[PDB]
Amino acid sequence: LKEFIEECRRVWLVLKKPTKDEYLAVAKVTALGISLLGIIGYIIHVPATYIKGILK
Amino acid sequence: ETFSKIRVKPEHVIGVTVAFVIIEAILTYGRF
Amino acid sequence: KKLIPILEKIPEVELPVKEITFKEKLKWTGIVLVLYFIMGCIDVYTAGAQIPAIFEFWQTITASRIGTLITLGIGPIVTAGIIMQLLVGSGIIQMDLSIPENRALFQGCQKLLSIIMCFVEAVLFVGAGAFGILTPLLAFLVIIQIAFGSIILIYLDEIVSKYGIGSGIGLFIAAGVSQTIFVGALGPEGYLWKFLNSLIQGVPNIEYIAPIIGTIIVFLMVVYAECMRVEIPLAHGRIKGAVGKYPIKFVYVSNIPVILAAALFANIQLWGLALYRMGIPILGHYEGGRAVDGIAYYLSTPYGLSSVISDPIHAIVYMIAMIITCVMFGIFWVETTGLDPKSMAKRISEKAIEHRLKRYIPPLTVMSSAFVGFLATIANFIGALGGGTGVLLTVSIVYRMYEQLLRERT
Repeated sequence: LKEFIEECRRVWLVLKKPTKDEYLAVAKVTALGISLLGIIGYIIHVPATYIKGILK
Repeated sequence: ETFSKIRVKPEHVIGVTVAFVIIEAILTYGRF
Repeated sequence: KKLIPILEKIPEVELPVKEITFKEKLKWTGIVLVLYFIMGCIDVYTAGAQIPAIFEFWQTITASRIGTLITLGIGPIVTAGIIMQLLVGSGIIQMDLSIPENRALFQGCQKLLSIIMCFVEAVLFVGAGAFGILTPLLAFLVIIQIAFGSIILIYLDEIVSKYGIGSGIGLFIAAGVSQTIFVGALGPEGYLWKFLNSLIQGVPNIEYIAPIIGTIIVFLMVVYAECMRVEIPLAHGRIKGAVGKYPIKFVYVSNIPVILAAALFANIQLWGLALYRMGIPILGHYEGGRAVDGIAYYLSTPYGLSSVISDPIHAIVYMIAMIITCVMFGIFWVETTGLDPKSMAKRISEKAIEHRLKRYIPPLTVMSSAFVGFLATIANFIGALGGGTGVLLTVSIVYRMYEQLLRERT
């Protein structure tokens, strides 16, 4: 009933703050990817939209 | 693993898809 | 097992004949990505060029783009997941799941339920009037198209899952969001461009840069959570100094609970809007937009630009539901996957370890879900170009993909 709320505090204390060195790591890898996907989806969407509308 | 008795090749799937896109592209944007 | 005849009936991409080089896994991934993108450019066939705005909610979770070939994106698949998880997960269905027989059925039964939901959600979608003119034929026609685009997505999913990097559900969600952020920022109607003009006319209409800000905020915030770890000590009480610490990712339960919930919620609004303008407004009452009453009301999410401070009551109740739900799905997930102590043991004498895990795994599970659930809601409160829950899922999806590039780098 409350033993749980306890074990939580335990792990809650084992929370190692992120090394700014690591943060930037994951930050640059993810952001970089979102751009990869994003750029691609843009290269397709924009021109197709341009068209669908110019013809319409 | 699976119980399916019918395995289809990846390229097949891609194909069908391409078919579907082309046919639909025509249907809708065929009007000139 | 009384479904086995059916399972055999369903087609299933061939596992690769032999191993595939990362180079290929990519090319494969690439193609499915591009196909996915092209599919979102084709509208469904409807002699009548028209659609009642859009349910500003179904898309983000679903990787969909309503009014097109992928109008139901991944909805079907996930929705299916929601079910299988509830049933099995809780206990309403017994399954060891460590034995093939079980998985085979489980996995395959989800694969079937998903193919079903394709039309189910397609019917539901058309019914809810995502289109309007219900001419029985054109209506049947659309359902058909709609449903089939999703069936494809189910299979493309499998291709990535066997010949590519990551999964389909993942790729699609990310891909959708990422594209959105980029087109809505640098597209021809790009907020970012709009804002600039205002920075040259001395009349900065914040409303053009605010969302891009949110995106940035939510981003950094979500990345952070993706960096949090738990350091398990290893002070082998042998000699003095023979100490160490094995840090493990904090979001043990992962982010899956966020999709599963956000999905369930979204489904609830679809089904509700459906039962509303059909007959019994059970789950709620909707109007010129969505539901402003009912459970459906209390499961909606206000955002897409900034932080709304009109009805904070909705927020507190919503956040409660989000958190609990996330935890629910969190638990089930950890159970059905293999993140439970019982199983973990085998991998890592038995009960020795097993019982010890049983000491800590459970609390990490609930703590994780709860955390992300919170993180989800706050992300939504802030609002952001992409979705917040979207940027949320995306950040993590992208990352986990990268990791798999490494373990596949070897």
